[PDB]
Amino acid sequence: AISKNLPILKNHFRKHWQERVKVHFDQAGKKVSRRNARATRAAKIAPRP
Amino acid sequence: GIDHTSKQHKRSGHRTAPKSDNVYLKLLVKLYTFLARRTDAPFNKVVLKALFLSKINRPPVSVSRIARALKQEGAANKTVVVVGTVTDDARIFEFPKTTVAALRFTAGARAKIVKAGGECITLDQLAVRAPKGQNTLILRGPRNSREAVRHFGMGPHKGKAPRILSTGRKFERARGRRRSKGFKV
Amino acid sequence: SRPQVTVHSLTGEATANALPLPAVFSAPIRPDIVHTVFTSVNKNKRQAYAVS
Amino acid sequence: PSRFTKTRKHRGHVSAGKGRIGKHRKHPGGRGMAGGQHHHRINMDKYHPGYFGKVGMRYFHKQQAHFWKPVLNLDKLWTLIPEDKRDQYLKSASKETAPVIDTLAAGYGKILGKGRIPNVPVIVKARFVSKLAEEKIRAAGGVVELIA
Amino acid sequence: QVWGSETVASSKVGYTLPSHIISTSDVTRIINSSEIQSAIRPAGQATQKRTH
Amino acid sequence: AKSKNHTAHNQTRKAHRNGIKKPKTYKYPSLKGVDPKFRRNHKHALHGTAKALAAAKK
RNA sequence: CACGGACCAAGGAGUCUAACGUCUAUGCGAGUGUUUGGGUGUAAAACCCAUACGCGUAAUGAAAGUGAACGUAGGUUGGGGCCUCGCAAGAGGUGCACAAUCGACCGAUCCUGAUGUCUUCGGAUGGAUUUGAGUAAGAGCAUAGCUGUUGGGACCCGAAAG
RNA sequence: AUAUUGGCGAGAGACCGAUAGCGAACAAGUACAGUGAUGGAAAGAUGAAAAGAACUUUGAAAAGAGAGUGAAAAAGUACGUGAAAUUGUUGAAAGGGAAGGGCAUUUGAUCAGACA
Repeated sequence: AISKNLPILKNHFRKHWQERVKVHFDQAGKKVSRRNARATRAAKIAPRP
Repeated sequence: GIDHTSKQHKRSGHRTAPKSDNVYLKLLVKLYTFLARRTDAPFNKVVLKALFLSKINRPPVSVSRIARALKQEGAANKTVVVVGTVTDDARIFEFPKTTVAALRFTAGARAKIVKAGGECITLDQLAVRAPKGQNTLILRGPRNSREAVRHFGMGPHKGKAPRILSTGRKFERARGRRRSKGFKV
Repeated sequence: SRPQVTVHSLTGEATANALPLPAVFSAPIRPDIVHTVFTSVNKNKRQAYAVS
Repeated sequence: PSRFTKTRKHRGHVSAGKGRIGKHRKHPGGRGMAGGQHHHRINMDKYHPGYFGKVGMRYFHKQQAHFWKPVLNLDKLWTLIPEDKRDQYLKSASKETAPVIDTLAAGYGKILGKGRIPNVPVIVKARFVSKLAEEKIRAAGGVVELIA
Repeated sequence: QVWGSETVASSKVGYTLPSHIISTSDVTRIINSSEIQSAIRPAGQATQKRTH
Repeated sequence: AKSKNHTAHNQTRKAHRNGIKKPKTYKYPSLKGVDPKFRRNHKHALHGTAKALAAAKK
């Protein structure tokens, strides 16, 4: 299926690629988990910074 | 029935009005549809159809090209007009005084023009200063310097630079691009 | 000079306090831009949905 | 937005824009680039000249670090000066005081000669230069220090 | 201070408020003036008599 | 299952739809194919006559 | 006197995405892209931001490598527009974009081969019916939309098989 | 720091709304089929509240017919609304080997608007 004038495109989907899709919906939900654990550890560790 | 030498109901293929929804844009299209009609001078009729131009058909006119047109004999006192955006060119280390009237200036070309004792204008003030167009220069920016036009008309022996993702060795330099592998073009 | 907006107290009762316009209020008003930016920004709080 | 698509204008027409004779079927011309020598040849020639074959030497374990050499024409080379200080150097341009432009600080690997810096003497530090690049610098009254 | 002005700048890094692509927003105010109504030709009747 | 192989019917009629456009020929045609010996001299003929006025025009 | 359809209701077919071409709108513009992350918050939003990094601004050879002004960034034909004269008609001056065309500049290939030298290195100069997806006062980057393509179950349904 | 279609406990959505959403909103891996591995459905809704029809009569009874309950049985455990195919009754019109359609007007039935 080659037609018209188009750049050749190598797109590697010939495996089963939908099993392995990782979408990040937690980008903002892991940011607060990460700011917690830093404030957890800020207190735990005493004035050690 | 009628025997037509032409195709019927066939539009002219022009911009009767911009495709933009911009409000302040349409206030100039409103201002120059008035002057183009009643002022009898072709300048207004030229600036009107230049407000309808799409983006790709509006390349920016650098502040260096403005200095050439002033070196152009007799034009050092003219008020250059650019329907489009003026952009900065620092490769010129001197700039004249004069005046410029354009839709949009970049923040760099605003300083440079103001820096020399010159002045930046809008199109509306030009209509008030010179409705007929007295003592003006229109200037267009280069249209065919685009990256896509470099690819227009690809085909054998036309030297048009194929559309391609990656540039380097091993990408479409081999069979048909040189005599040693196969043929050339 | 700016228009000098006037200051009002909490009982009503405006006052000798009158302030300049911040000049954010002079900016162009672009309902097509606001419409394109809104339509996109309003999509940023959403959850996925998919059938099993 | 699917309210704007053209298959929401094709509701009611039988063949949905794909034609009634050739229909629309799965893969008429094979998957992907298949047949590129054979039935798509006329396409590969004209719009992909040079596709097939091998040009020159392989390079094992290539690293783009070795090859990092950004280029800065004499067109600019005055941009690297602070625009507040810059017009101090243009006017009152003499030796015994000359701007030291470190082009590696700004991420440039070579100073090319594309054209016409002004007449102000300038000290230009660079890793690499070109034969025309210095001639214009050195004739402007400046020099090129090499660095590593 | 947040959006800046001509005197005070930004507090938002690399930002300045937009510029007008037209000075005055009242179009009929320009269309009168002096210099325009001086260069303008005398108007028609705003609706044309049907002839024939 | 033989086919209908060749016909010229309709081809002249398709030809005149956009209808046999012309050379669009230009002043100053391309010197491709011109005598290299004439063409070399012609370089310097024009090269000299441009500077010919550079002595007069100044 | 080809195929499907007794009838009725309800379901029922060009979608999403990754990577791109043209086109259009928008912000800035020799740049552009805040969202991998950090600050913050009325808490998956909104708001603010350091470092890099990606494309772009330089091309060309397999490569080692080298790298863009003889000149108002050139000349000639034509060009919207503007300026001068004239009652006007028209002629003259200037001419952006753009089309043609001949030059100058950088790289590659073949030819020449200077003042010079660790005596075989260096490569000045000068060429050429040669070649490039080049220069010649930057235009691209980001998002959005239509249409088109490639891979994916891929507009829907359907094999004999393995 | 990273991974997670299981487990436990939580909060949410421009998601589906009973032929949809999980196969399963219900005593759903249930009833059922098979020698077995395995296969695998259908099925939501009276009302605010059972107040779910005492009592009378015909009938062997089911029910009918009255009364009765209720805001309403044009809500009677076949139960919210109750479409279409399809059917029974009444009324109207039509009919010489189909029926049905378009243009035109007569006849019959109906309809406003308008005027005044």
